[PDB]
Amino acid sequence: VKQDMPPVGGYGPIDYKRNLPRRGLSGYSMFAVGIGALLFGYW
Amino acid sequence: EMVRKCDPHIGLLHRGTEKLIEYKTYLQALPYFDRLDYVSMMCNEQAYSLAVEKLLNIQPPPRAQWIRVLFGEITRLLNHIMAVTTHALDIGAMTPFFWMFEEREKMFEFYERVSGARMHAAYVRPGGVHQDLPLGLMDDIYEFSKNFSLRIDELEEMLTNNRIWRNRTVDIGVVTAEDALNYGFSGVMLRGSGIQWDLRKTQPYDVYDQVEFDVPIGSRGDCYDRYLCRVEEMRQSIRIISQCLNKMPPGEIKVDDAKVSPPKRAEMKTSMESLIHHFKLYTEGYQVPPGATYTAIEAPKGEFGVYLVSDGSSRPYRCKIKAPGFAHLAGLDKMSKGHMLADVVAIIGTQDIVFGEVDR
Amino acid sequence: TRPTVRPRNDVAHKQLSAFGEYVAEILPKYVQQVQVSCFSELEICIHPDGVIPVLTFLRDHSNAQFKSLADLTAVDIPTRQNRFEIVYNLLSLRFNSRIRVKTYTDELTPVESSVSVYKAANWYEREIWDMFGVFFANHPDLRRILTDYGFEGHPFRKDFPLSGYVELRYDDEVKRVVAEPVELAQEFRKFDLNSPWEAFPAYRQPPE
Amino acid sequence: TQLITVDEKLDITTLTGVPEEHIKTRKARIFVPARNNMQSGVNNTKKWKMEFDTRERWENPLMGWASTADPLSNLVLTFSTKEDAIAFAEKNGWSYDVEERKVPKPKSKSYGANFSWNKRTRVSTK
Amino acid sequence: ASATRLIQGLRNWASGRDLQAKLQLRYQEISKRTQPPPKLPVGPSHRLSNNYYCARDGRREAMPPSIVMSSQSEKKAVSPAPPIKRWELSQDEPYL
Amino acid sequence: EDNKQFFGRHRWVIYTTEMNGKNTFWDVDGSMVPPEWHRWLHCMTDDP
Amino acid sequence: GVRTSPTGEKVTHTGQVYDDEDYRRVRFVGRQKEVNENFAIDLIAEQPVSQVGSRVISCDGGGGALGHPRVYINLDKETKTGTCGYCGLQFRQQH
Amino acid sequence: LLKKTTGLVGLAVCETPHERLKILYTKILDVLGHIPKNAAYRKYTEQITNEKLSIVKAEPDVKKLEEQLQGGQIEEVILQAENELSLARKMIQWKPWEPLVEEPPASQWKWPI
Amino acid sequence: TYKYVNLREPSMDMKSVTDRAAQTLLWTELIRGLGMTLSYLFREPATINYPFEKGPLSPRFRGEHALRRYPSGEERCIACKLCEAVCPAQAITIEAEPRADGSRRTTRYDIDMTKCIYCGFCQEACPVDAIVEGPNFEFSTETHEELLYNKEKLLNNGDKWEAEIAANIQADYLYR
Amino acid sequence: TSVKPIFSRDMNEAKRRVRELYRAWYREVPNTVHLFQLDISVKQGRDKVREMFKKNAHVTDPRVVDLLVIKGKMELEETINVWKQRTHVMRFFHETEAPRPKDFLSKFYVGHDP
Ligand code: SF4
Ligand code: SF4
Ligand SMILES: [Zn+2]
Repeated sequence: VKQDMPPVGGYGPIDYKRNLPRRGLSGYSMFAVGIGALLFGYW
Repeated sequence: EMVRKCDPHIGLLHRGTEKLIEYKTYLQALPYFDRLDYVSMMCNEQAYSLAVEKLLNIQPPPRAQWIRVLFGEITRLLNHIMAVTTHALDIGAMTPFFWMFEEREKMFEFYERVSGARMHAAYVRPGGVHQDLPLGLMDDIYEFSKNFSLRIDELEEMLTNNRIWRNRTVDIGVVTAEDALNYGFSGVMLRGSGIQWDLRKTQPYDVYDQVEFDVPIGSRGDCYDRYLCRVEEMRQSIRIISQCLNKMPPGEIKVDDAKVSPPKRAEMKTSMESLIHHFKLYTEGYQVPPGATYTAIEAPKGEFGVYLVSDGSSRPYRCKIKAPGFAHLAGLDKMSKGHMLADVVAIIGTQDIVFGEVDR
Repeated sequence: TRPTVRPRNDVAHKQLSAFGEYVAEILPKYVQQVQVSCFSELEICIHPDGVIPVLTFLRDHSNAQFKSLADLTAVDIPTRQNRFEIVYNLLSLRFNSRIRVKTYTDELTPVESSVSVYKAANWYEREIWDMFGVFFANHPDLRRILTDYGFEGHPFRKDFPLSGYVELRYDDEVKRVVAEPVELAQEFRKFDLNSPWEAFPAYRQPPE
Repeated sequence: TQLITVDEKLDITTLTGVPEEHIKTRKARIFVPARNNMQSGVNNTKKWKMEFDTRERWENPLMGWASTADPLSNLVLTFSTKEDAIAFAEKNGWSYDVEERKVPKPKSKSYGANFSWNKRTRVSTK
Repeated sequence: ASATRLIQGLRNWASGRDLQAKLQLRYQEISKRTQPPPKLPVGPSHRLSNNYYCARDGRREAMPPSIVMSSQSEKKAVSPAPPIKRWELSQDEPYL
Repeated sequence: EDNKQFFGRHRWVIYTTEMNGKNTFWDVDGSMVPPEWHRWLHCMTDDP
Repeated sequence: GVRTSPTGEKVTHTGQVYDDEDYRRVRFVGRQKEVNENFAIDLIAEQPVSQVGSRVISCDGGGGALGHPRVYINLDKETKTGTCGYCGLQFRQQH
Repeated sequence: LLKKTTGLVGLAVCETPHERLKILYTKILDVLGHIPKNAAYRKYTEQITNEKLSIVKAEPDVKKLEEQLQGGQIEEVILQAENELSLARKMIQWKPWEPLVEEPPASQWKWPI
Repeated sequence: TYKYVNLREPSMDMKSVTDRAAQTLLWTELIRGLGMTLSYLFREPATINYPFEKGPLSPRFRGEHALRRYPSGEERCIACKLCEAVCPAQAITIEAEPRADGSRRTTRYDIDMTKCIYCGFCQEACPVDAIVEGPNFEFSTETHEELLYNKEKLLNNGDKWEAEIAANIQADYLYR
Repeated sequence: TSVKPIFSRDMNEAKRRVRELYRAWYREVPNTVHLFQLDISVKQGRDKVREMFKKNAHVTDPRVVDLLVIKGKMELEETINVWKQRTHVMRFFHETEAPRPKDFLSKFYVGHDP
């Protein structure tokens, strides 16, 4: 017989969980860069 | 800018579906349930076919039970995309509206391949399904479902952590647990308010008892909990689809009682009894025994139940369609008390309100 | 019997019959019949005069807790003198149960509104009026909700025809849409499909 | 007392929304339908039926269907007993006529009479 | 898939996820549009012996509803069902 | 045919400039395809 | 082959021709009356008669499941050829 | 444990549920005292509320009481006790242990017709 | 079996508070949204060039109705009136009479395409595969009466599309 | 024969409610005419109101006329607010309708309808 069937080893794993990358520079470092740009422009 | 009374007027799409069922047979009334909720097209037939099979005292074959759950769960991906993205379209973020529509176009091809129609399949029938899956269909489902987990994370990135989306959502549309039960609410309404109630876990149907998944419930009962419950239900639908693709059992697609399900075309042209039963089923229809039942399933909007009354002939005496969105719109006056006039485009958004099944 | 027949449940039948006996013995003033169907569904046929207390009992008893209202259905049976059958469907979340309460009511006699029990019915029975003409006394806001504003009669009554009595078409002389008597391009072909043979021997009525 | 003794006639003709043309120029017929003579079944002859007289149906000038103007042509009602159907006919103000239930008479059948010694009821062939 | 390597690098940097490994555009990994002809199996009642319809008459096994009480001792108070069990937390992802 | 492109764009057609006497230099139609090519265009089968 | 009624309007395979005094022909002027040029009775009139040697023949229209249901034809009467009720083919016994 | 949220919106955490439940059960008993004893509602409701009073009196802990009362959170038990007290007041006012007010017609619950 | 969405208690330390302040002032999640939009700008769009390209469809596709013929020239329909009895929209009107040779054939087979819902009950109820929901879908008309098909239009559609309807039913009939 | 009343215990209360409904309709008719920029006069609309009120005047059951009072009050309330369009108000005036034959001779000429 012949019908639509999954393969004899089954299908592969399928991801379903939430996965967000999460990326950042620190707030103290960003404020330091802003202070440096401010002083360079003022000079 | 603020609201004390909001009285919606419905009936702009009143077709009178539940009266036209009385003048047609049981098989002829099957395409009517496709057009009630046209974003949950394949889930409504599962509620109607469960009502007829309960009266007929028959059960579908094991292969047919897994197909209805698999294509029922793919319709949850159909409906919840319409839920969140049009809610984002009403608020104003039009960007992910077109992103998920290519995905929704991809699962429209799955509806067209197994039954022949993109929207109104008329696939789920009392006693099983009309046709089997084509060869190599489930291979195409797996390759699509592998890449669909990125799109939910794609959609979540621009809405969950957005401060503009949050400020329109976190404090508009708050219910309590007691008044949600008294208002006839179901689905995400009870789950969003923290009440643990899901029909697939408490009163299961065809093969939903065997599968394993989680029921996300809210914490504050606001619109933001109801948005996150809809996104998390996309993740649980992928979990069920992965389980169903690896556990599809062999067998027939229809119940072998040929007096209810029609016989095959190869056997109707060779056997006398198969030609007689094909003649009466497609002209007169099978005789449903008298008896009134109320079978309710877990539609993506909420509880979808059909109250079917049989008079003993091959036509239903009375077929009430219960809409999950009918009771949800009934609380709209209490929903928008004390809110701003621009919040009703989001309070309508957080309830999956489709004006087909509301007006019947 | 095994492969192609739906399996029967007996413990649910026993529990529903026990609860039906408990309900029928706890409110003898208004209950008339209690039945348990073959597919394990409990139906309580009660008097209309107890539309408010009995359901309120099912809303507030410790052993019932039927908090959710699922349906409010009207069934029109013209062969009875009380041609309307008002049916409430209740769902209990604590005990995970479903129950059905049936009452009878004709055209003219009213029934007290169940808004104070379940507020969802505040819309539902409204639609019942718009479909049946069954008046619900002490309703907060009872008017038509589904049909047209100038609609005369109630459509879901069994003597009402399938097509209505009026049709809408646009006329340029009055620059307006207007109603005209119904004239179909093709008559709705009535199909005589009832079998002349008996189907179910266990459902046979006794002879007159 | 909350009960009022009303002996007035039970008439709801003004509540059904029917136009007057279809409550005074129509003839309601209460009858038990005749058994289809090509079949021996009698399950359709157990309930009384209410029907209306057929009005004019003409041919469509475009394509040739059966175009009608009578809204009650496809309205057939089913009643268990005769008196309930009579009450429903009087309730809606329809002038009605009733045909009695034609029960078949109890026949006398005998297999031996086909082979009688002298009677005329012998079978010429079998 | 036909995108250039610098466009792929900019795309992967801007998204933050690898997009080429999970492409949303379908390619030659899909099933073909033509298939070998199938041979469907038969039902459980495709038999030539002991296949009488009275042994599997699903429709005729229905009964009228049992009249529990009709209007023509110290037993315990009975609920319609045992009370529902408390749901357990999901061990896969409790989100706490 | 161009199988390297993604699904949907891999098969295409350039219409004629004259079909049944109609000057169709700019006016192309979706029903301008014979059935034997209507099979291959809409992906009924893999065989032209 | 179709015929031509003398109003200029073609004849359908059923036999439906509008009369000379029928006004409905005004729906055809400026347009065309779409008829079928392949008459079914004329198309089957040129089919040969299959000569078999069996008293009872079986016809299914060819192709098995793609034809009409299988029907048995008796060829006892030598006066008239046994014609299948579905496909219209006719069989003749050699004897 | 001093649970931060009960998990349901609009349901505040009851800091002292034991005395609240005891006083609610005793109030239910005093309201049910006026019902005549031949009513089955009095016997059944008195039995279940006396069992609930015994189980709420025999245990000091709150988590075990929640897990073995089978009523969900203890606030849900308080809410259903209040609703049962309201029911007892309504049945005092209504008196439903009387015989049937009106017999139905013979052809009222006959299906199929 | 239940998970608490939106029940994550935020950290109260200086690091998370300062990072949330930097997110609020520097629009960091908004920058993430901008990056996602930039990444989704450069992808190849899925726009197929209609009418020079066509969408993927199945051999089971339900479209324009057509009446088929036997491979001998005779019409397949035998006027058995199953399709007009099974039609949920009553779009099919059949009037029949015994024709000249005695064959049971139709005289009027009307399908109201404005009434039909394209459900495919007629193509499965037909015992001789006469009526088929064919593959055509580009048959939009400028006038209402052009969508009211008689027998001749359906037979012309069958003669026009038989060369592909036969192949489709040959590829599909083993599933039925 | 004993029944449960709806709002009116006897015929007099139903007559009083009929009077009140007619008074409210007569108050509303000029405002309804002005609001929808109607083509009719005030007296034509009041004549139509009277014609409906006297057409529905041959029933003496208190419950029937009570239900008709309730339905007329719903009609009045729907005309209080802007819920109907011009079409729903103008539907009562059968203007585009061709006048049907009434005498026997014209009814015999036009067809078989009695
Ligand atoms: S597809 Fe369905 S609705 Fe259309 S003609 Fe066929 S049976 Fe009728
Ligand atoms: S079902 Fe087929 S054979 Fe029967 S009338 Fe219809 S088209 Fe003809
Ligand atoms: Zn043949």
